[PDB]
Amino acid sequence: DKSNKLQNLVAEQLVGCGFNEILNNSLTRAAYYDGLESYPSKNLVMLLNPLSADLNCMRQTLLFGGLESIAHNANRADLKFFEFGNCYHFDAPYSEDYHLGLWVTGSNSWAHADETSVYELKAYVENIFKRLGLDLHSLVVGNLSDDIYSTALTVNTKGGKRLATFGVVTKKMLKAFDVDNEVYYADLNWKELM
Amino acid sequence: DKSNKLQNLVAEQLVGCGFNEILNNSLTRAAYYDGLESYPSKNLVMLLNPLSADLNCMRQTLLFGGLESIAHNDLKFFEFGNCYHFDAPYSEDYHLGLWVTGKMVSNSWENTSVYELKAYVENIFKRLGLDLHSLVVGNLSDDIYSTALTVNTKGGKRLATFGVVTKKMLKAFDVDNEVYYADLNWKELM
Amino acid sequence: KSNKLQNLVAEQLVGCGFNEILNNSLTRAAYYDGLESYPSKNLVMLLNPLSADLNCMRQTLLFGGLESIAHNANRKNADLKFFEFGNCYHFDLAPYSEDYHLGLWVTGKMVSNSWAENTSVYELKAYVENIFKRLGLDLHSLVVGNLSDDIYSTALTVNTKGGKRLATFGVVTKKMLKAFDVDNEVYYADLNWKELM
Amino acid sequence: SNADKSNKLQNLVAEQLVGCGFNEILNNSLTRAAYYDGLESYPSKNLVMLLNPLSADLNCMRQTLLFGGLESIAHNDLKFFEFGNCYHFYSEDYHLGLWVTGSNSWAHTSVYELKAYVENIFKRLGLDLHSLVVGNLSDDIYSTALTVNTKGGKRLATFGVVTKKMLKAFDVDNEVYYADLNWKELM
Ligand SMILES: [Mg+2]
Repeated sequence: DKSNKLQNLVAEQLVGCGFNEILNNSLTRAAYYDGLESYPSKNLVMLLNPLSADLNCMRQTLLFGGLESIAHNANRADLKFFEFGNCYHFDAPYSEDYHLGLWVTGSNSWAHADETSVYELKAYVENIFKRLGLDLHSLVVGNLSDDIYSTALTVNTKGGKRLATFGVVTKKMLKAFDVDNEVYYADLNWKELM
Repeated sequence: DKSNKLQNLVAEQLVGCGFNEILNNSLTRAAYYDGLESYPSKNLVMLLNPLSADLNCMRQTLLFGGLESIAHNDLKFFEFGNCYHFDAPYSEDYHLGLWVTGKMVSNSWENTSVYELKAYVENIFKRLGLDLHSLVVGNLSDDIYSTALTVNTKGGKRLATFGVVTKKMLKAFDVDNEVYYADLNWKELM
Repeated sequence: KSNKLQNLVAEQLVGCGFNEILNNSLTRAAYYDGLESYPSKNLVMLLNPLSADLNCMRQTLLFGGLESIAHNANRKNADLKFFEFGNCYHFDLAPYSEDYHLGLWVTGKMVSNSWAENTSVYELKAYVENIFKRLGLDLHSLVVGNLSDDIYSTALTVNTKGGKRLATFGVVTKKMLKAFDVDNEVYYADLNWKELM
Repeated sequence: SNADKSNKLQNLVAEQLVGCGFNEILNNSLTRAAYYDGLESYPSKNLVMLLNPLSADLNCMRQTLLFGGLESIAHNDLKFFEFGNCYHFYSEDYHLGLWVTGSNSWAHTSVYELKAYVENIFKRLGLDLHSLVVGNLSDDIYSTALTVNTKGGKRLATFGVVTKKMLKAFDVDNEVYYADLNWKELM
């Protein structure tokens, strides 16, 4: 109920900020994870006879679905998408966790150099954090450069639980998914924010 | 888009009728489907190395999760969730399930509870702006329901199924009260 | 104020599963042929009509909504619920006048000759009642009359004690659904918005 | 029998209320349709009307105990209660009504005392307080009120402050706090 009410509130808040809520399938492609360090293939919840099926595993991250939606969007530089959803993980060796993903897509002039950056995403994230009554001074923030992120921040409790990751998707990953304009991605560990 | 708002409107309406929302794992046990006809074992989306763990497949039906929840805890539960089907042989579909507990199972002296359950479903349909007159209602008793109604389009597409869960099924789940179960094919209703 | 209330009523209707529609004010004079409720002689005719289908300004919202229902046919199992705010025009120094209306259209069952309109007027009555409440209108001040004409098989009128029409709503005639290629029943309300202010 | 049980609990509650200073009142089941003219909460359309209603002062069955209690208040800090059948289109439902009438100096009236009496009735009846859903209400009867429902949504009680208008109609001054408990539903 706490989750459900707070999900509703976070959604209303994000829609009020011009976000669109998306829904992607939990069924996904194992190949997306081939070679990955942050979401390794060995931790995929694989399905039976996976050679004979295109969708052959359960998603370990929301990220790839979001990239598919962006790539497929008729209007694809002003996109703000969010998705609440279960992800799946193999080490009970199997686990199901609930995530909130955010996707924000993004001139010449001196006057208008102050506009599209990761910081607009960080603001969205902070505002979610404040709406959940998170103590901002408790947070331990670290740095990440990834197979998914060229740069990004990790956000942990003083106790060590991962609360969030957010940053700038590598251009390579964007090329892989047929997306041209910059993408800022946040993965919020929803259970840990209660 | 329209789905999200309606889910919310339906969740609120159900809470107002004293329902509590539940969330069950999409990972489940193939053994639940053993010898079922309505949700055949052969249509289960099994996991790779199914012997490696207790959880060994994706759910085909929301039903069993709800029975587990009833057997865990007069209950009224609802759940929005994906189910998974093996026929790209692997698909996912979105369902709304309702569980309503009734009287203790006894040998003492089902019609009237199906019609209480039907009232909740009607009110869901109205909230979805559905044309009640366009529906075709059928009778059903199977391995899931001793007594149930099916709701089809005039073309014969299934939109909902609801009724009384078999005593055998109740027994399989250590459930001691009668259970009234609805499964709404939510995507089909959009 | 009118603007504030229009927004409030729109939000309420959208909340109830309505979609707002917008239809052209330029329309077809032949729709009004032989009508008594909106007579052909009271139409505001164009000096330079574009065609037989575009030769006058609308006298009623009704017809545009029936066109919209016709164009919104679906294979889904859902009622269409539409509303529209718009001006209508009347010919009677200044013979041409305009007034502002809110129309509501709600579709029902497929037209059939099967056994079993009373319950339809009662369902539409609720949306109208809640609009009135939203406008702070005092229900017990209103006088409700019965009506049957070329538009409605069965209808209610809502009037002030003085006899001023505030709303009309009911079941659209079968003949009219047919003439518009609409194959579901239609419950239609016309609220005279300015009079509600 | 069920009626034997209702009778016993009715007596326990009546003794408890009397002990607390209430007087039991009894009013006619026959009433005036005029009372219900224009009401939303108890619609005129739902009265069990008697034949030739224009030719009888008392021309219908009561839907609510409220009006008889207001008549009783006029005719006498009062505390009144009444058990009695109500009628509407078909239902006969037994109800319990409670009426309580009501400084400004810092050292030293409201609905809170009425709530306490209601809560004490719920407890006498073994009703689990923690399963109850409370809502707000404002209408032609109450300027402010709480509604009390079961989890599933069945109305068990309504209690609050009667509108000054309603009280004006029955020649009643000051404040009246009124509770209507759906006795049948509490059995
Ligand atoms: Mg006392």
